[PDB]
Amino acid sequence: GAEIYNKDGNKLDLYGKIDGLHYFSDDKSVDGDQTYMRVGVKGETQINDQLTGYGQWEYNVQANNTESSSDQAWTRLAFAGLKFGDAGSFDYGRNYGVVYDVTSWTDVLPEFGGDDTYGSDNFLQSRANGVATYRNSDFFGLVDGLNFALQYQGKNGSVSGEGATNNGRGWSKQNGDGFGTSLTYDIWDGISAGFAYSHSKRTDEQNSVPALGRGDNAETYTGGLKYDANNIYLASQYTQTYNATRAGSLGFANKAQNFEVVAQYQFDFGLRPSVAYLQSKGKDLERGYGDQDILKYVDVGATYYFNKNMSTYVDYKINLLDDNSFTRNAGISTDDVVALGLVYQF
Amino acid sequence: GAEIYNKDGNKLDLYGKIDGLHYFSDDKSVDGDQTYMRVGVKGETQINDQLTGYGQWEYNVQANNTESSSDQAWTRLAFAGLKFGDAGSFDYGRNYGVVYDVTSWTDVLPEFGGDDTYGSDNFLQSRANGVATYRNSDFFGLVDGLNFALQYQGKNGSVSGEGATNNGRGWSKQNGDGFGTSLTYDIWDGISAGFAYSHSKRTDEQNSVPALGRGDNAETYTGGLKYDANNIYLASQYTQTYNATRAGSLGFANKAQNFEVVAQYQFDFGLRPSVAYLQSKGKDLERGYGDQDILKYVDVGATYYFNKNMSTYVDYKINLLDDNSFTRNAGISTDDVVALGLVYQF
Amino acid sequence: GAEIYNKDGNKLDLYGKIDGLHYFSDDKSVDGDQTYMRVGVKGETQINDQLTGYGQWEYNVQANNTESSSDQAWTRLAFAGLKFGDAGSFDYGRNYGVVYDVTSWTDVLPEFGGDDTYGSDNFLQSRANGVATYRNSDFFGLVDGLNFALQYQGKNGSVSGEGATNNGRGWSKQNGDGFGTSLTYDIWDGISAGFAYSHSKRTDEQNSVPALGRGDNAETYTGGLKYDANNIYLASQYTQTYNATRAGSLGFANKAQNFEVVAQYQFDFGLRPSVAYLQSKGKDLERGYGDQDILKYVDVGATYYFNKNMSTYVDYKINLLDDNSFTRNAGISTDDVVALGLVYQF
Ligand SMILES: CCCCCCCCOCCOCCOCCOCCO
Ligand SMILES: CCCCCCCCOCCOCCOCCOCCO
Ligand SMILES: CCCCCCCCOCCOCCOCCOCCO
Ligand SMILES: CCCCCCCCOCCOCCOCCOCCO
Ligand SMILES: [Li+]
Ligand SMILES: [Li+]
Ligand SMILES: [Li+]
Ligand SMILES: [Li+]
Ligand SMILES: [Li+]
Ligand SMILES: [Li+]
Repeated sequence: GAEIYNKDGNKLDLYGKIDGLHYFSDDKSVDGDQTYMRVGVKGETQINDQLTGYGQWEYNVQANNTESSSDQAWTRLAFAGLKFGDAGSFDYGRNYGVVYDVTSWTDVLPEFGGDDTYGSDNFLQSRANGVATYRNSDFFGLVDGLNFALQYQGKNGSVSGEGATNNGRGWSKQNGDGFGTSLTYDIWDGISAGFAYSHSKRTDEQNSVPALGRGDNAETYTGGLKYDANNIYLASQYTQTYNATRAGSLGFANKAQNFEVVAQYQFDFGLRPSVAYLQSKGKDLERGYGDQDILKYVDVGATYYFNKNMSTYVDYKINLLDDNSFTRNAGISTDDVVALGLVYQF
Repeated sequence: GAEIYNKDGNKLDLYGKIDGLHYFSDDKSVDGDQTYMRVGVKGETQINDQLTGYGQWEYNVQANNTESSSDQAWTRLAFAGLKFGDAGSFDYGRNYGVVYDVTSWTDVLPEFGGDDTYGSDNFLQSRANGVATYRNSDFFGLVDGLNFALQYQGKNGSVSGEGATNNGRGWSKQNGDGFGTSLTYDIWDGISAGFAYSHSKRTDEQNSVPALGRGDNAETYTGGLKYDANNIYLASQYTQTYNATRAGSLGFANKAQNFEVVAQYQFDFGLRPSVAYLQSKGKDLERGYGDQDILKYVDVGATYYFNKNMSTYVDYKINLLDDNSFTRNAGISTDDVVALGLVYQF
Repeated sequence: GAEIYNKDGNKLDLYGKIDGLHYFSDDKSVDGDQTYMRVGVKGETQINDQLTGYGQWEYNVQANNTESSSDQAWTRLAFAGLKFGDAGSFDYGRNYGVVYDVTSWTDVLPEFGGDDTYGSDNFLQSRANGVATYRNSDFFGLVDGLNFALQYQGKNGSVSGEGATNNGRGWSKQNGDGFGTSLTYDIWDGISAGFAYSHSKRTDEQNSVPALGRGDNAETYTGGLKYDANNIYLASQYTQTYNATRAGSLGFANKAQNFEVVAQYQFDFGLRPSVAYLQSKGKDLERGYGDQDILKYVDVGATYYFNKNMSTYVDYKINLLDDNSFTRNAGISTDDVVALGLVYQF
């Protein structure tokens, strides 16, 4: 970030990046120019000796389509909050679900990883609307690395009808009232463990419009491990979900088990190779689908950091999914992808 | 605002807010997450000892819907102008209609009020496209507190056809050529009186597409009073309109009588309780409607200012409208609403 | 540009403008309020004493329509690059096609000139998606004033089908693989000559959907001249195209000859009168059209610069086109336009 303002107890940072990015793939919905930029503002005000006020907004602006194209920009984050010394912080708005406090440990690939085809707004697993989040860092300032979070999310319902809210959306991004919690900590120097749990009510449209997934509650359980020392980064996460993992355009998996593992090495001159394996296995799917792989790929790439403001990267998604009636009907890509990027960050 | 640049006669103020907001209501089109942010710039250049140039842009970015939702950001203001000593200022672009010079005195509620009796792009009552505005403060420097404005707005017509302009829109936001004037007198520190007038040609689509309201011209007459001293804020405004006030989706009221009154108290410790009453009465409505209430509510709330950069509020709109064929057919909300907000300001 | 950050080798410049603009014309698709603003950022990081990293984003935000109107903002530019001593620079993203390195010399009118009705995304003639651009200044430092560029653009295909890419668009803005080069030389102080060439594959939809133009490839050849000294600015460019110039909504011209010439004078007190002639003539058009003028007008205007941050202008497009079957079927405006603008710049 770049501090652009600091007067009379208020500071503002401007941050973002411009990513000149191209994908090469046989999947025509992914192949081609993917250039985009992100811009954001982070503010913080000293209210009193212990109390601070803050705000953050992060905007994504696509630059890979024409000036006559639609829906090219969107808000990723927008929240306001208060932090009281070591007692913790509280913020509300569009923010990350606390499941990401642990699953973010494997979200370190040069380009790929993280969100799936539909994106965020997947209960408390990624960026979400209307989350109230309490966080406590370093256990009231006493235990370095021991962090916890408690989160609540209000219902974001249908566009119209009895299940509507003002900010309605399609079944794949709807949610009822929900809660989540996360706890991360260091076992040893450079070694961390983390746990996250979430439970949300599902909506009537989620239980009637798509063909797959039925249940009143969406739940996730995650465990994660991280090694970050001696220029080596190792991370793994395992998540078991119930009615919460999308099965592409078909609905939700009644049960799913997601596993991700990554190994990276940082050379002092800037080069950072990366190798990872990601899989999401769906269980008990309806319509005779039974058990199906939803995601399965090995990732190999590298980022070269010129400095903190400039980098270049390559990433190879080695797609291990077979083409079958599930991947075709769900619209899940089975093709490999190569990404090439040049990034200026502020 | 936050001044981020001030060099070689030019200065730029970056301003905005991030409002973590939630509405509680039985009306499902209102209920839920309402988080949004505003961001703008105010620029000013000293051309010479007597001449200053200026520009302002204000953007609204909703953050309560998904990253794949449409139409989540829009420009509220965008205008450039010149100010010449005591001779006044002139600006053109998207800016407030001069009726708001007086009705803004009651637009001070913690959350509600504002675009209720006179919504956006509603002739010269609120923000408007293509307004050319001449303003004069302290009557050419000769009468302290005496301000006046003269404004002209060119036609903003239909999307296609004989009534079109490049920037066409639907009947509810159209206008023909029009003008407005306002005069406000700050007679003494904290005591003010104001008058505003507007007259616009109506369009052919406004006299055909909506179910209600017919006439060649839209006219408004406003009177206002404001007391702001001794930690107390009192204000009232009365506006009588002809073919200018919207009757929801039904069209325009042939005549309307709009009234707003507010009383607030500012405690030194930061709390600002507020009580208000707002009403808009439609008269001589066609199709058997006769006289109907378009808007009617008591507002009770409070804002707590932590400092100049952070605040929190609660607002309770006690909706006095009843569900009837007019409110149903016009799409006017008759339910109560509670708003809870946490705002970071810059 | 306004430098809002300069610390540790990283520099950020915020730039843009707010243009309070109104057009007066008998053409209802152009007549009326045209207010808009531009905002951008130019960032540069010193990686080492010879290598620099950079990025630029330019955003256009229309402010002439309502807050409920769609598609009012878009990215004009977004690219990241590396610049290394005399070896040159390389950038990738949304950037100008290298034909603009020479045609930009006539794109200096108060308001008119530049892009036509469809706008940019016209092979390498204007702003384009997915362009990889190599530039070299002063021929590796060996020939002062001799610059060149080499550019590649990957396919930007259809929305769906065999010829699709992720960022698909309509035939008017598609392209296959393309290459461009430019070369400019300052013969003497203030006198330059330039040449540019582009060759792009045309897509199957371009060769099947539109009424006019058929060919495997789009090709352009440009020569230009500029005099910029003694407060005088004269420039001209001639471009010959094959299957590259849009014939309005009808398609592309099998052959076209474009010519633009401009003359301006800068008075020390701020006034800058301007006169220009612009023509685009389609040759070998199918369906009995034969030779037709696609664009033909004289431009007379003036800009008054109060200083570097504030200006006002009047521009008069004297449209020499006649209403015929070609202009009617192609949707080409044949009407005169007068533009009046008041601009604040940062
Ligand atoms: C705020 C204080 C509480 C902090 C959170 C406590 C721990 C949250 O529980 C997380 C549950 O994680 C279980 C991990 O299991 C991974 C796979 O589980 C298989 C399903 O049983
Ligand atoms: C079908 C509805 C009735 C149409 C009658 C048209 C008469 C137009 O009169 C315009 C002038 O009257 C203005 C009256 O304003 C009185 C209130 O002024 C408020 C200022 O504080
Ligand atoms: C002379 C100036 C007097 C100022 C009047 C102050 C008005 C007092 O307002 C009380 C504020 O209390 C806010 C209560 O909001 C409750 C919302 O709760 C929702 C209930 O469902
Ligand atoms: C010394 C003045 C040069 C700039 C004057 C521009 C106006 C004269 O242009 C005449 C028409 O030329 C059309 C453009 O053709 C350029 C051909 O390129 C040849 C480069 O030597
Ligand atoms: Li289930
Ligand atoms: Li595959
Ligand atoms: Li009427
Ligand atoms: Li009610
Ligand atoms: Li051709
Ligand atoms: Li014409």
